[PDB]
Amino acid sequence: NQTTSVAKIAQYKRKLMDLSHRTLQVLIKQEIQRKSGYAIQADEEQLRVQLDTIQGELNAPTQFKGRLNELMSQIRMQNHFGAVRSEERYYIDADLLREIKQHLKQQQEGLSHLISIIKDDLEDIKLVEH
Amino acid sequence: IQRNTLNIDKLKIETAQELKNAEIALRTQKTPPGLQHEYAAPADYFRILVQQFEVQLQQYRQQIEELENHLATQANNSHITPQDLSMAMQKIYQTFVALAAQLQSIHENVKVLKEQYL
Amino acid sequence: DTEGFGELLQQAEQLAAETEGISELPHVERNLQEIQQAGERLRSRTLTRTSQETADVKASVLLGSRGLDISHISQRLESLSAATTFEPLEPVKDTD
Amino acid sequence: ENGEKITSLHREVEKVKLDQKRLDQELDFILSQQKELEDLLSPLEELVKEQSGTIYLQHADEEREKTYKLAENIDAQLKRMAQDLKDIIEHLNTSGAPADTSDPLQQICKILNAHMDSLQWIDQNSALLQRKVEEV
Amino acid sequence: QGEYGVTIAFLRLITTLVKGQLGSTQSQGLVPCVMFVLKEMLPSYHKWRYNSHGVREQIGCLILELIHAILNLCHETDLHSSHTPSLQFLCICSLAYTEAGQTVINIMGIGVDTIDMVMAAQPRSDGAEGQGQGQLLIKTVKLAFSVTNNVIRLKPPSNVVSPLEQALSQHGAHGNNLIAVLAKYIYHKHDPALPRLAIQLLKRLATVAPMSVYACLGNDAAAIRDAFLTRLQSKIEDMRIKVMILEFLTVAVETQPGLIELFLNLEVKDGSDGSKEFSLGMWSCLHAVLELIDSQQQDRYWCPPLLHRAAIAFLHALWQDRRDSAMLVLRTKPKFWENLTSPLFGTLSPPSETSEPSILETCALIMKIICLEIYYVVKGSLDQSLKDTLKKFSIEKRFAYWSGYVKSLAVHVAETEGSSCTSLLEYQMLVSAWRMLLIIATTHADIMHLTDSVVRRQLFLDVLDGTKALLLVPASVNCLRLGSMKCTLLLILLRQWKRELGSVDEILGPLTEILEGVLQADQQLMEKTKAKVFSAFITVLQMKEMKVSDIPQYSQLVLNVCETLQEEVIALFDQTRHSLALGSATEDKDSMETDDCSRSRHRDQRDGVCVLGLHLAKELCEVDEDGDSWLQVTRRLPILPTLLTTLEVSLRMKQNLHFTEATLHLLLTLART
Amino acid sequence: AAAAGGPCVRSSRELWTILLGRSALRELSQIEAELNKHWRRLLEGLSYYKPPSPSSAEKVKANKDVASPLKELGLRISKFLGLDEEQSVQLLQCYLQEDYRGTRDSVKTVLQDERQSQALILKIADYYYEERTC
Repeated sequence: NQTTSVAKIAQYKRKLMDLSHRTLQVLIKQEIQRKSGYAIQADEEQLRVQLDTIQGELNAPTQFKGRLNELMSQIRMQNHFGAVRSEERYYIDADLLREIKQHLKQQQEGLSHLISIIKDDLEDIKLVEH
Repeated sequence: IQRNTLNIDKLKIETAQELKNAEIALRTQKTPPGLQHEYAAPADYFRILVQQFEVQLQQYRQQIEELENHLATQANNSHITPQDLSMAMQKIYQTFVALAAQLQSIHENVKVLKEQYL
Repeated sequence: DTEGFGELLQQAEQLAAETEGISELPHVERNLQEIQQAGERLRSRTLTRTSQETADVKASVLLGSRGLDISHISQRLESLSAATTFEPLEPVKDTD
Repeated sequence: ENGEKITSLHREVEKVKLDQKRLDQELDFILSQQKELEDLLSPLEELVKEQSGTIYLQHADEEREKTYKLAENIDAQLKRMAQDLKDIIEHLNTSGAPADTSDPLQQICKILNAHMDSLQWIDQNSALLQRKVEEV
Repeated sequence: QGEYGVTIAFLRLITTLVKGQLGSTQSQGLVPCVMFVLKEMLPSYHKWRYNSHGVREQIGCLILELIHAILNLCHETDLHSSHTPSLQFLCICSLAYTEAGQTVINIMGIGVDTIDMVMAAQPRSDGAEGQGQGQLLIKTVKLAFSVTNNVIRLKPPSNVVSPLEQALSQHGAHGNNLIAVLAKYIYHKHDPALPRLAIQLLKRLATVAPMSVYACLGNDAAAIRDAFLTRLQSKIEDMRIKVMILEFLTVAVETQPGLIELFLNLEVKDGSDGSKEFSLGMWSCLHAVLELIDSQQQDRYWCPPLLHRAAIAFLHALWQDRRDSAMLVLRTKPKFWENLTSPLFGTLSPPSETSEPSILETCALIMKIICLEIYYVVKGSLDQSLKDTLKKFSIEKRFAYWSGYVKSLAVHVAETEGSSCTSLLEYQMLVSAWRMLLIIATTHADIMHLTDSVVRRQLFLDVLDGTKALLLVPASVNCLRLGSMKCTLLLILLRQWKRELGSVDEILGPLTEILEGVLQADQQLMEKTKAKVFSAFITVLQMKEMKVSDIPQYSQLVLNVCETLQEEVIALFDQTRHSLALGSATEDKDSMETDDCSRSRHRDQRDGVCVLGLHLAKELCEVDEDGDSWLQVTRRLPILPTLLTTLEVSLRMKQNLHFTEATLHLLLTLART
Repeated sequence: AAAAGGPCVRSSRELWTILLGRSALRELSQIEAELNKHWRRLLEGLSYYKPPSPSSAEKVKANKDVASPLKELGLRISKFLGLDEEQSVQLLQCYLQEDYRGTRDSVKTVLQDERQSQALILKIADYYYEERTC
């Protein structure tokens, strides 16, 4: 049922994406229709200057779209050669592993207390704010 | 199941703000044209949408720069040693002790505010 | 015994996933030298708010209120940085 | 001992068998909200198609359609670049893992990542709580 | 005025005076004229007034003809005279380190669409020598690429990127990406010299730029690929464009990963068994490489050998640099190994005729691909068309043909040192490839079908004579280097075939002649050869019981070995005495880096000339039944006192263990008589 | 198009590049063959390129081997250049083999963005003028 909820969520996020794009395609046309026959306004040239700037960074060959294709190149090469590097299996003693498990446990139980205190304090302070 | 909770109430907030976006389209169409110039809300929506694009582009720049940190060091990584592991445990523990010491120095101020106000 | 780290990892993924202010995008499984750097890139911000002259003291007050000594865990983390575990010199490998 | 352990474990189970039943009710509530959003949009989508027969008459109409269509293009590039980044991160994490997850070293290194995440949340939320202690 | 009649005359004058100083010391006399052109004229002439169109373009053309003349001066290398910088070096440094370089960049940055537009504007149909403004602009831009391609070739090796090399990789935030403009010259059809000089610069940015050439093409990258592929396929294209495209793709295997994926264009499929099938997709470069090597089209279109060479060099890099997703998709092609190996079934002219060196490289590179495939594809999964191709190579006796050729080619090199023998690098490549093929043909003899002991005995004797000819030229660093490489092969063949070399008499003579030439040559180069020759003699003496009657010139062989041992044991003695004067070295136990020089040679190694000389002296003492032949050599040399004095220090220090034991072994053999 | 083995009808600029000796072609017989093949274009001159016709328009519509957006742009090129509908679809295919500085699939979006479709018609006019010149 947990796995079925993950599948419901992954359907409903994709359905919100459809509906939000449809709201945007309605509002865009209603605004073009609302301002039709009027000159460009200061709000509207500001909106355009921000959109032209954003479209600049999205097209720039050393911003996002260049880097994302180079990351995908690097990962493919590293995986193609990494599967031919030669495992040096450091066997670690069962009792050094027993101590490392206890260290990580006490540190994780400690982290859990800090993550309590920050949530506890962040609802107490909301009760002074009201 | 708790990982479904946080994904559901996020999607509920997302869906409730998109219902509120589409109410601006329903109100704009219902407003007579002789008053449609008094209804700022479509321009407030487009300004907020651009501010959301500007924040998303900072987040998507950071994750590319964190991925380029990760691959630039993973390209040199040739084994894990026991020394890399001990020095990772030691550094995370020293960061844990330092952050517990900071949190004490905030949690005591939270108590002093609490005993001043309730 | 045989009850390994995967039980503790299952609780580690919980402590992260109950602190996730869920993003639009996933997180990266950092390699061990990014983990060493992420620790020190964070401690170098904590130690511009708290002086190390009081750090382990205030941490021991806060976590001692929950039953943790920091001194025994530090002296263990010193033995876990002196413990020269052994060298498995036998595996035949390679293609060159 | 086994009697009280089993009697605890069945209470532990029936709690989670209520929490899942909260999530199915909230999911099918979100489905109702997304259905209302669609029956609100669908009449607007058609009335705006009829009004799309209006003839543009100034260069200010042309440049205005281009401005608002640039936002529709940026939306359809950002919501793509999110999936393009997501496939990069999901392919990185699923190839940085050697083929035996029963290994203690992989299990320790993944514990140390989630500890580093826990600490990066503790840094950020201590740096939020202290600001509220500076705002009262 | 805006008019340049004296400037046009001056640039022609200085260009003629520089072109007239090929062969005199007066080159310093033009430095102020050349520096004035590089500093005052070159960075400024685009900022000047002009009254007439194309004059700016002719001034730039004449400045770049002067610079291209200076950058193609030869040096006759008198390595021993003056502290004065050459006119070429001053030009290189001025272009690498100043605005003079950025001007040559701005001229390459004009772009092909601007040339195409100027040629479309011209009121003419220019005859082939007519200096119309677009053909003049093509001359200026070709000269700019040619200047940059000479500056980057003639810069001394240094760990520093010059501002010229940096400004060839930098992204000007409000400018065209220069690498994308350099690559867009692939669209230029009106002169096939322009795209070649652009691709020749891209082949060097691929080996020196700190950023991916693929990212620097961005949204153009796939269209630029589709254009490069269309010219590589085109049956009317300049062959030298196809060679420069293939060699740019060779370097893209070596250094440009995302660019070689883009050009490989592998279309993946889901296998029924969870395996990823790969296939040659509609824009794979390998479709054109597979047409160029097809014998069943070479009977119809003569593929000229420098182009077959370039197609095979690209295939060699894909095997060197383990591009297995491409190699799998080539291993699955019908006739791949039949067509690929077809030049190894040819017949070459002798080395004393003008053979085309591209064919010698082609055969050397095919041999390297066969070596890499048989090394990686561990005794099983190798292709069946390759398995019967290696069998065909054995049945046609091609082992004995290529044996006789790599023998005569090594004699011809020893017969032509002292002339300026131009093809020596390709000769070294073929000798290197034949060495690699034969060491794999002993260890994988079952797969190579190399199981005839008569053919193995010929391969050994042709490697022996073919080593002797290169080690009897003690003045030639080239012959010594090739001879020490073949002596490494000879020693492997000797030990792996020490049951089929059924006579010893034929081996001892040429090994003494090899030793005596290896004693006439440099001690520091030939240490790593003296050891191989002593190791060969030990292995040969170990094959058969022999007497002093049976070893050619035994009393000189024992002398040559004893005199070499007295070099080695004195050098070991003082090495062990300087470690007794330099107190406290540290245990510097981390340094995981690879093969460079000058860290000191420990002479106490099992492979050391000293230690192999002691064991050779032992095997030679076990042949002199009364000891009277050896005692006539040690009645000359003080070698016993020398060995004992070094043994005495080695024992006191607990140093030199292999020498200490080998000395006691020689003494224990001597104590028998 | 480049997967159907039809006899591609060379540009006059490909022929020009060959007769200039700037190609790799060195066989007398290959220049003889391409001259005996094309001398009628050299004798038809500019009149090798012809005005629009309802018969050419009907063939272009009825042809199955040309994808619709290349017919629909070819008929726009025909009106814009005063050119025969079959020759306009040929000229478009020559430009999309010789000088289109994009991928075979950016051709899809350049046939869907009307501002890019108009910019492509103008580059094909300059290509028509180099063809007539050649």
